[PDB]
Amino acid sequence: VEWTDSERAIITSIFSNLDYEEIGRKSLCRCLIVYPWTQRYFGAFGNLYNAETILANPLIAAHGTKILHGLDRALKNMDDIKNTYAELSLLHSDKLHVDPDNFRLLADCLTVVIAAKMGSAFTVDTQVAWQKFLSVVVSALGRQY
Amino acid sequence: VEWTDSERAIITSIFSNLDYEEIGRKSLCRCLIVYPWTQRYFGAFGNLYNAETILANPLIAAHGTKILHGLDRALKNMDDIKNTYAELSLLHSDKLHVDPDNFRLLADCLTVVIAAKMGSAFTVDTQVAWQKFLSVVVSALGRQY
Amino acid sequence: SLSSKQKATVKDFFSKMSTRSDDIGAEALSRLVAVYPQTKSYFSHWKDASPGSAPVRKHGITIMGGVYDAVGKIDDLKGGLLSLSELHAFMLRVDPVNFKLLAHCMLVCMSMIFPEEFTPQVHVAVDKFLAQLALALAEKYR
Amino acid sequence: SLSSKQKATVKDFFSKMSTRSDDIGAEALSRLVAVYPQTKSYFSHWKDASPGSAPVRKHGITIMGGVYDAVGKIDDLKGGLLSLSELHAFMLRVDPVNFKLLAHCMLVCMSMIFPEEFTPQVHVAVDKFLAQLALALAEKYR
Ligand code: HEM
Ligand code: HEM
Ligand code: HEM
Ligand code: HEM
Repeated sequence: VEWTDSERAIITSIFSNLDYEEIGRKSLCRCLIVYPWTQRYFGAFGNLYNAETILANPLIAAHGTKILHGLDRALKNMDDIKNTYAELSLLHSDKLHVDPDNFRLLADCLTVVIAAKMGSAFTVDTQVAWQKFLSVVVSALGRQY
Repeated sequence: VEWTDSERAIITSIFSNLDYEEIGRKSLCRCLIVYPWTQRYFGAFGNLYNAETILANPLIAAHGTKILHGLDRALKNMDDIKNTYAELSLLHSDKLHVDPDNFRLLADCLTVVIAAKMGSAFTVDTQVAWQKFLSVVVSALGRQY
Repeated sequence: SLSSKQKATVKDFFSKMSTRSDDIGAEALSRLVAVYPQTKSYFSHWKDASPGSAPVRKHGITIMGGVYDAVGKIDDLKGGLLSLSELHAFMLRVDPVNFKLLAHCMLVCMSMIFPEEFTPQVHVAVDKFLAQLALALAEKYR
Repeated sequence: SLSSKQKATVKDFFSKMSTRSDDIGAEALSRLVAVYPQTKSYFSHWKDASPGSAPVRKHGITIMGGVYDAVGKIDDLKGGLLSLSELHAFMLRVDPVNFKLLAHCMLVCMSMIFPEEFTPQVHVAVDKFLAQLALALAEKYR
């Protein structure tokens, strides 16, 4: 889509309240517990046996940060979101065959971690812009036709 | 997307054998019967009281046809499918409001109509090709980013 | 389907957010309509959408009223919300996908207002509740 | 949820498919594995996913066993499919988004094999059956 110029201000505002070292880990911790079939896709990570294992597992935290760092890249390449994620698309959708609906799940969990942190500062129009940014990335991560 | 030569051969064969009036009528009728919330967008198309009425409704069967010709604009232009459907995409999502997932629901129903008419000639290989075609068509008809 | 533990988690969390019930509902319906702009077509017959606009604020209170009623009948949702399904699924033919979006919204408001309480465990129980409620409403589609 | 007229449509449609059980499942399964390659991960212990493959044919029949069972248990699919849910939803952790990929291919095989008899009406009722069947199997995720 065409960005409005408060859509950008509102997106960088949100991203400016995300410490990826804390948020990355918790967004993924939370997706693995709330949507536990997502655990299968991360066979390498070891024990995901329970919530205590999810939250104590160094490979989950570290990946949370990779994933959240990846999500944050379009902020710097915002009129080229598609080509920014074209390799990640091929990795998730062509190689690992992650169903696209799982992208919505992680991102929904992320927003929920953000809303906890920002409080009402996170307004309804801030969130709309935020969701426009997530729907563009997710759309870029899906199988490209 | 890269079409192979066999895929192109298979897609143009599927169409060649189809009565657009009879595929249209049956597909849309099935969509509205199988997925009755889609009737929300067709209130001005006479009485939609039950399966039989809908199956006997002439302006449904006329709109059916208009979908199968819509699909021809992609048969005829298989490498410019996004841009061919851009005027439509605008029309569907904004002047009519339809969510992305209803385009899948009708594609599922077109596939079932064509599976029935083509009988045994709807091979695995044919289904793979048809499906790729529909995935692209359906991806072009939804919102863009 | 909720385990008995999970139902207790939901009865206990919904009780803890009672005093902020209205504000959660209004935030939720307001965010639904701002964040997912296709949903306004369902409300086009009103004379408003988005926060401040009291019609959205009082329809949000009604939704939460229905939500608090579903909690009270959390052991038979299909049988107990048959009238509301008739209205949403049969009368209005609300597209099923709009329920997952409303639920998400309600989830971010709950987290927004009760961040320390809204743990992954509460999130699971409530998420599951909202889906089950969506599915009780889905009973009269077809 | 399934109405009487739905259950009846399903029961009397399943009657046709008694003989063809081996053939239908295998074909549907072959078609899911080919058209929707995200599904292949769950069968990576098979050396062949073609039709004709020894495991595709053994598992096709097995799938229709489970489908007959489910026709048996149409009144309480949630109670009824607990062992299969535990298998899919918990042990195997099948992404629930896959269920409709199988379900779709069964409806394609039922349309090729029973055109003109596989009406929109029958499609309503069979789709409703398979959608509940997936909900049933989804019980043990979380
Ligand atoms: C907004 C959503 C997502 C973003 C931005 C994202 C981003 C990334 C990034 C940046 C990588 C590193 C790979 C590379 O360097 O190219 C990656 C790997 C991966 N992602 Fe995602 N991802 C997302 C969603 C998902 C989801 C929902 C799943 C599964 C449920 C998934 C499964 C994986 C897997 C399995 C890998 C490889 C992990 C490994 O073995 O090292 N991703 N992702
Ligand atoms: C492959 C999928 C589809 C194709 C190719 C298609 C094609 C078309 C075409 C060509 C028109 C005529 C617009 C014009 O005259 O300029 C149209 C109109 C329309 N379509 Fe679709 N469509 C598709 C899916 C859907 C779905 C899924 C729905 C609803 C659930 C829908 C609802 C409508 C409506 C309401 C109109 C307006 C008709 C009128 O005012 O007479 N379409 N479509
Ligand atoms: C958990 C989810 C939901 C609950 C508990 C809920 C509850 C309610 C309730 C209690 C009413 C008032 C019924 C009455 O008149 O007695 C209602 C009306 C309505 N709901 Fe919902 N609802 C939900 C989701 C949705 C969604 C997702 C939509 C649309 C996107 C929707 C659209 C409407 C509309 C249009 C009305 C009628 C408004 C009017 O009177 O003008 N609802 N809902
Ligand atoms: C209507 C939907 C489905 C039904 C009725 C069904 C039924 C069954 C049945 C009866 C079994 C054997 C049970 C046993 O050994 O105790 C089974 C096994 C299995 N199912 Fe399904 N299933 C369905 C969908 C799916 C889907 C969509 C997938 C994957 C995409 C899947 C993957 C499997 C796997 C991997 C096994 C184990 C196979 C093995 O022994 O190697 N199933 N299913």
